[PDB]
Amino acid sequence: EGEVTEMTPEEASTLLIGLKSARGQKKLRLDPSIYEAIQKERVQVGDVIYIETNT
Amino acid sequence: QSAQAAHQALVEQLDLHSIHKTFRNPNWRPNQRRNKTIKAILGESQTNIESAPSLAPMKHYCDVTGLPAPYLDPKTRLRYHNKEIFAMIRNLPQGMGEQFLEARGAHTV
Amino acid sequence: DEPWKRLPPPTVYPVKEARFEKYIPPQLDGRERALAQPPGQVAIVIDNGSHSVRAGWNFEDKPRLAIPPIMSKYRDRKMGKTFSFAGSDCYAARSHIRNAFEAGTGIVSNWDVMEHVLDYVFVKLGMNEDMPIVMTEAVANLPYSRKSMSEIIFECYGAPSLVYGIDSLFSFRHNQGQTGLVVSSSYSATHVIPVYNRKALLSQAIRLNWGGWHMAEYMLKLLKLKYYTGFPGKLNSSQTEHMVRDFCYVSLDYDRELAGYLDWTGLEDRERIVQYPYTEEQRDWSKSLLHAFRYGPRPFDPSSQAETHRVHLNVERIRVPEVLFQPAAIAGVDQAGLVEIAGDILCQRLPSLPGIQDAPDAFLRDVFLTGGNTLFQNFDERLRQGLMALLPVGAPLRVRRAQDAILDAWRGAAGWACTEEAKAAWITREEYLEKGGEYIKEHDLGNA
Ligand SMILES: Nc1ncnc2c1ncn2[C@@H]1O[C@H](COP(=O)(O)OP(=O)(O)OP(=O)(O)O)[C@@H](O)[C@H]1O
Ligand SMILES: [Mg+2]
Repeated sequence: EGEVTEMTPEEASTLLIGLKSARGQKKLRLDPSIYEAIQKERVQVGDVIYIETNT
Repeated sequence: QSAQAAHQALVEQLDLHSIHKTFRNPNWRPNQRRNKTIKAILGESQTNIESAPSLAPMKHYCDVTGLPAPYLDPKTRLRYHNKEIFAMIRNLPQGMGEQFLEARGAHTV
Repeated sequence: DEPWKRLPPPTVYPVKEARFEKYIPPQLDGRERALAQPPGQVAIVIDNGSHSVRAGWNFEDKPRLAIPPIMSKYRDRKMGKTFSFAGSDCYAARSHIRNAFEAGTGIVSNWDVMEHVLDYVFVKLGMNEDMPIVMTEAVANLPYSRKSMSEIIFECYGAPSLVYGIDSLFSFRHNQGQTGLVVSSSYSATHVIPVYNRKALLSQAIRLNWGGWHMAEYMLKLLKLKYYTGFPGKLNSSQTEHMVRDFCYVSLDYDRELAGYLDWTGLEDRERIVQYPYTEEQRDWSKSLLHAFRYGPRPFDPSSQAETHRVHLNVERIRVPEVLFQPAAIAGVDQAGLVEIAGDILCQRLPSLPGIQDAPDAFLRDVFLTGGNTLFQNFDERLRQGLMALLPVGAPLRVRRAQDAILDAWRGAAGWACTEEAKAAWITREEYLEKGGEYIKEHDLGNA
């Protein structure tokens, strides 16, 4: 759960999403299908999002 | 008056001018125009070029009291916290509105 | 009810000003032992600070002199003679003061004032016909200013050799600096300089145009606005400088601490009251936010001379330091804030450099705070929290104070002064005559 710092495509489609909280940043390689889930939510840089990376 | 005489004694004890600086080269004399300004020195160069504006959006603070300001006055262009300060802002003397913009570096010139 | 009746009498602090206090005779004891010290191991160390010129002997742990870079000179109409002063002897009683530096700028500009300051320095050091000189320098000092300072040192004072170094970087080496991010807030400016293998990456340094001088100026404007209807005391920049020193502190949560700062409950503790010297011979003020802002929880009457001659600082306790972090929002300086400057270096610039190895991690393990204008409370803690959010989670961020924020740059220069590293960087008078004063030896602590 964090503020979106980056949403960069890295595949022909796999993203890197950067997430930020008050305590640090992390980057996640996204499966093409959870990326579409994030894209159906209207997520953009600067949004705060919650992700269940297992489910 | 002894206090004035003591004051004379202090300035006479403090004065540099009554002291000969034997280490100073008596022959050397400066160029009188050497006291150029920084703007002039840069102009004569035409690295002391070293920062840039932020891209993060800017928080809004009350021009009067510095508290967070929800509101921007259309008329006087001051940011203000509440109806109390809007009332005061609209009753400022002549030129005081520009005096508040000067602290923000936003005055009309 | 009348809740203010429950409050104690307010504690109030006198104004303070830059003042003359004590004479300083020429310290000829220093000259004698300087002649006794071993060959090639004496130098004069001048920290050329826009707030305070600090000078002394390299073999000593403290400067013997600390002097504002100001002169006063006038013809006394009654004594019929010229008087000249440099430093606190200017009482900073005609106060015809001029300053060597351009306003709010780390660069020397009044070279006649500069020569008067140096004359004072050498007289008080006991120079009486010399030692080589170590001079601190602004981080990207202008070539013309280097030229002018060299000419004075070599042609007026004849000194055998001169070297220029940067006060931020001397302070770092005095504190075992090896690689790190040097964060300096001075009188004139705020700098972030990356340092690698004890050598500064000045090509990657950044200057924020805000410093301890700007804080005094800004505090003055805010007070002249707060009491725009009229304050009887003579408000000046020197008083607000001591107010910024004594009362301001950095907020750890600005826009939440700010939003409640003028709430009546506990404003008695949040306000601080400065007394100027004085002579003596259903809807009301208790609901007015402007009364709380200007006069605090107490009632006010303009009949009381004492109560008319006092300023209440309130929001300016935190609003003034926060200009370092939010320059555009608070004072309109179109420059990135301190955390965003340091973050952009660690995040973007250093990892882009070739051959840099483990950037940022190497630098990030020693963010270092230098210069007097860092001495605010919570300054380190605020900088840590700000950087922590910009860095990958678990990064080994440390923010560290210099052991002294003001003398330590001179102590570093003094220890470095006569080392073989320094003596390789010294320029001799004949090298000056060959190359001119614009030439400088490239070295880890100095400008390109
Ligand atoms: N305890 C303190 N808390 C906060 N600020 C302080 C404190 N002591 C001194 N200062 C401020 O720090 C500044 C002095 O900084 P310093 O002497 O390091 O600068 P300098 O070397 O003269 O600067 P520069 O490199 O710009 O010429 C002044 O603005 C002074 O008011
Ligand atoms: Mg300095």
